[PDB]
Amino acid sequence: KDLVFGVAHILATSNDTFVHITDLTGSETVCKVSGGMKVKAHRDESSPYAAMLAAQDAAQKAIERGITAVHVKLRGRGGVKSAIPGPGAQAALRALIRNGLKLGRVEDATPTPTDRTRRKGGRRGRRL
Amino acid sequence: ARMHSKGRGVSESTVPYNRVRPHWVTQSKDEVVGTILSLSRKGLKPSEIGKIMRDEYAIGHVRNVTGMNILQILRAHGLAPAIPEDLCALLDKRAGILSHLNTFRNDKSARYRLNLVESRMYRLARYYKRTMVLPATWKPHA
Amino acid sequence: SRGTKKVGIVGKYGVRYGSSLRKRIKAIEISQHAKYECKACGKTSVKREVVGIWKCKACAFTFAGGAFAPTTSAGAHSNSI
Amino acid sequence: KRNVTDGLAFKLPLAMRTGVYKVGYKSAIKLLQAGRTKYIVAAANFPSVKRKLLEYYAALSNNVPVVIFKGSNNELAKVCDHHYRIGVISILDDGESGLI
Amino acid sequence: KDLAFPTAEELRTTCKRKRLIPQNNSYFLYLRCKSCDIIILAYSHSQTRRTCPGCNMVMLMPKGGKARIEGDVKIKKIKR
Amino acid sequence: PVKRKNHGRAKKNRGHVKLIRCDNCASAVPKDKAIKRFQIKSLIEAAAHDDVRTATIYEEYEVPKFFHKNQYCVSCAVHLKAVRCRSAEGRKDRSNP
Amino acid sequence: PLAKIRVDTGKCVRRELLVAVEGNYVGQKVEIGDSVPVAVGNALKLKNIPEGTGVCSVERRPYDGGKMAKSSGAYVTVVGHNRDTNITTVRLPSGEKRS
Amino acid sequence: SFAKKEWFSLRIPSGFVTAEPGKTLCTKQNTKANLEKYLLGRNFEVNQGDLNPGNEESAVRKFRFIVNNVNGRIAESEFNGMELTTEKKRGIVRKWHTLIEAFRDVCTKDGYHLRVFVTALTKHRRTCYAKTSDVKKVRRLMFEVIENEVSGSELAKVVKKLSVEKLGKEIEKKASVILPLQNCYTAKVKVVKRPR
RNA sequence: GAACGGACAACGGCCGCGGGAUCCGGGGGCGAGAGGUGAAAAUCGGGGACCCCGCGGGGACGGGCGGAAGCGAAGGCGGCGGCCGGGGACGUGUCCGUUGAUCAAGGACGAAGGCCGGAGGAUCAAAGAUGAUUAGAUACCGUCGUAGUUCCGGCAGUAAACGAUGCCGACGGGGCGAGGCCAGGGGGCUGUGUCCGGGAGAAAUUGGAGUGUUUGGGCUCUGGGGAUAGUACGGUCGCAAGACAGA
Ligand SMILES: [Mg+2]
Ligand SMILES: [Mg+2]
Ligand SMILES: [Mg+2]
Ligand SMILES: [Mg+2]
Ligand SMILES: [Mg+2]
Ligand SMILES: [Mg+2]
Ligand SMILES: [Mg+2]
Ligand SMILES: [Mg+2]
Ligand SMILES: [Mg+2]
Ligand SMILES: [Zn+2]
Ligand SMILES: [Zn+2]
Ligand SMILES: [Zn+2]
Repeated sequence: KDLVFGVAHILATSNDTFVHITDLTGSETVCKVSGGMKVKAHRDESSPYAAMLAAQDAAQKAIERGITAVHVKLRGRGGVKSAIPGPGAQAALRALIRNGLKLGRVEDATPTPTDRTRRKGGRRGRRL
Repeated sequence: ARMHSKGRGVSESTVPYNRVRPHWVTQSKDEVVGTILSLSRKGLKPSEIGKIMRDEYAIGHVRNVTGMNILQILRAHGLAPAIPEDLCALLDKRAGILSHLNTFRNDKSARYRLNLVESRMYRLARYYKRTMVLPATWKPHA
Repeated sequence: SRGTKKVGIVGKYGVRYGSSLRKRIKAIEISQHAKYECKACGKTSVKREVVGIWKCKACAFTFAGGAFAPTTSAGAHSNSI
Repeated sequence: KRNVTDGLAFKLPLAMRTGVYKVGYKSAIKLLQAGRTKYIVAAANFPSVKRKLLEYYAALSNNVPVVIFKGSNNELAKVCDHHYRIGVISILDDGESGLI
Repeated sequence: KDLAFPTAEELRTTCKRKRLIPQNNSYFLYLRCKSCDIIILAYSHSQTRRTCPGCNMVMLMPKGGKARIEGDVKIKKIKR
Repeated sequence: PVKRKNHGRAKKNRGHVKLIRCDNCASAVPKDKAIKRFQIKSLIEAAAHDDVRTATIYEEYEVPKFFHKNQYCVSCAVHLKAVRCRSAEGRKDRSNP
Repeated sequence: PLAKIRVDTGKCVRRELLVAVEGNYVGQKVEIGDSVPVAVGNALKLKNIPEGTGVCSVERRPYDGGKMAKSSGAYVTVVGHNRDTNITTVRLPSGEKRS
Repeated sequence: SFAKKEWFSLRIPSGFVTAEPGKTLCTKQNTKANLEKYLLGRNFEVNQGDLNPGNEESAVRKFRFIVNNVNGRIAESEFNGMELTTEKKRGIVRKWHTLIEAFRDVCTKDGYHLRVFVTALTKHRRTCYAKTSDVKKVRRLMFEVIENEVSGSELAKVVKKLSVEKLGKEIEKKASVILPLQNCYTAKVKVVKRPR
């Protein structure tokens, strides 16, 4: 258990899923691969398939760059927008540990407000 | 209900059925009257006189031990106040609110309660002017 | 014998300068010409002498204040500290 | 708020209603020079050099209490004496209050 | 059940004004301090502190309803 | 006619309840009228829990919970099926299962 | 307006002149020094002036005599102190943040 | 593109079991002053279960550490803050219970200005609400227990008190005469001013 | 009506402290996208975006707790501490003794939007501008953006300002609740919901919408088939928008 730790910031919004790996500080980023790097359609960036492939390439570059273990900070968009981690949240975490990154201390770190500013959409809402 | 609210509270003291002369009080009827006149010139109001008669000397009503009310005692000895206690309590409440609005003029809640205590003040003054307790040209000090 | 119903002190300006300009200067001409309470003697005898200088005519207490009021909001805040 | 208090806003009118007092600064130094005054309340609005002479003469004469009122001449007229504003009150005797 | 004759059970339950005759829940009493020989007298639902004058201790303090009695005090109701 | 005895919201002895924004529609619904479903589930889904046992540094690692208060306006709450279609006599049910 | 300030020592009488501060009055004791109290009317160096207090007649260079916020109603808000490098950032009446 | 980066370990004061929690990295520099430019502002947060690897029920806090000094591939890193984990700060609040929060600005024995945020929940003595006068009563009790415990101490013992949660248990003992509290935790500690 | 007592209180005004989020500036890392959508485009990206970490600035806002829970006359009120002020309920051998109820006129308050002067401007966003959708699309969707949203002084005086239910008062079934005070004897007052009955009702329903042809408690207001029309004229108010009133 001589492994070196990094932080896996996994943003999973409704449109994309960033798999970002940095050091324990967070200031120096080892590898970040988003889901839109892995599919050519704009609608499939937030997919669990693209989140898997983004986690596969992120875990591969993290192991070759001397990051064996990882800490996960799951994230949604947060703030005034949706605090729920998106569709490719779990698939980015599943493919990450299934490719040789031994995880520890996974956390939900979304920007929750103590009563935010005004949200987009208007009073009547996003009428669809 | 209340005059200026919607509460229908009923918390009121109930007088006993029979006026009982207090055997536990040791002091004479003239000793009670002299104490009441002393407490009035000491500065206490007639409600505070009957409270301190009840709590400290255990004279539950002075009507029990004297047969006169506290205002009847003060009117007998000429110590009846110029403005009655009911009106002077509204006047000090009005003046206390009005001094707060001198430095806190945005308090629209207090100007609401100012017009409410003044309406009770003018209602009470109209009654006191009617029964000759108060002069007909009486005005609250502005 | 009020004389005017709405304009009051800016009835001196007549019909000139526009209603909104007369309405705007009314609050200031009430302010710059009024007597104020002296905070050194207690009397309502503070009158403006020139823009920025307010003097009590009873006890000669003169102080530097606002243009058309003895106190401004910025001037009050620095003194309340 | 409770309707009545026992502070200086209560005791000082009670001393003037029941007691001997004098209003004014000339009367204040006539009594301090005669040793007749037992209690002095001045407004904060009172002139400081006239206020300092009262505090000096009171510290001469049996440590008479001088109390600076939290207010002005016009707020000392907010008690029993109300024809005019009050700079300073010399209390000769307080008949019912606990001022002294 | 008769309305003109209310049983003593139901009268203490109902409100004091809503009884057939308005009956007080309050009384007067005597407070007995132990260091002290005199017996200071006070109201049941008192609104003032009562202290024995010599050997000064506080006997009862006012509360919302009945005044709560402080310390070691023997109390005796006063009714007659 | 009057469809619900509470008129849909839980407001009694108030004049005003502050609006909140829908988590799905961003509509302005009052906090009283809004359908609120507090979901507390694990961060890692239950399918992947065997895969996190092989990968934890820690013996006896407890997977953390995810806490979120879904607040839905009335239009999207029937569309997200957070509120179920009930009968007229079934409307007066209040207990959750 | 202007404030004529008369300073009396043992040696001489100095007659100083300052732009009048709102709240100046005739007979006011003013203190002009480095670390005097921060009452209204005093003049002192900005390091001893707490942050967020509106000052006026601010010097632009040290011992200049006061340049900024000199006309009517103007004040300068002391925003912060760089206690290393001895620099105060201030907010001018134009909204300009000035070191 | 990555071999120019060299690793640095991180070093805490001795308060915890682990002296070196992890490794940061940075590109190779010619000077030591440019290395201080890149490193000495950095900061990291470590869970208390990583700082005391045996205990797992004390894995609810995470301690924030800013580096202050580098001496030869070792980053000295002092205390920068404590915060409850998001799984914990959302777990301690239940419905049908009065949540009581308080904060206090306070300096230690050393000149470390801290802001200590504490929370508590009223427990079953059906809806276990407290009167807001009682909430004010425990909050005054919360202000005094923060100020006696951290201003009487220096910071190196205060971060020991945050680790053992003495600051939480002292609220549950003191406020128990008024309110049956539960989950009395210090939610967050920030450093806002340092002595230098 | 007044007093007093211990309580209770998102009641108000002000002062101070604080919270994180959105946005922006700036630094460091990374290296190709990001954004956004039903799908895309517009847009920003090797001049390094997005994302990650720190710092800074600024305005706005109090999440979770937070509920058929509290308060206020209504509008409304939710971080914390303090000041000033207010409030109802309860408790009481405290005072006064009919001082009361309801209202033309009159006065005060009154969400949002709006208006005036001043300050400020982060988000959002009428108007406007675009990118799409569409048969068309002046809209719904995306992006941007001014007024505005914010504060201070005033105007305005309207809302589905709703409980679509005037105020005061007497009487009237049980059950369950999570209010406050009191008492200590599945208790009393006073709020507050709920459920089942009674009665009522055209019915939905309803503790008043009950005690109404077995019709009478007081007081105020309103309605009189639909449309014309809350329109016109006259009036009053308002800077205006318009409001009140009203065929
Ligand atoms: Mg009335
Ligand atoms: Mg009554
Ligand atoms: Mg409403
Ligand atoms: Mg950059
Ligand atoms: Mg408005
Ligand atoms: Mg507006
Ligand atoms: Mg404007
Ligand atoms: Mg926009
Ligand atoms: Mg017309
Ligand atoms: Zn004067
Ligand atoms: Zn004794
Ligand atoms: Zn919705």
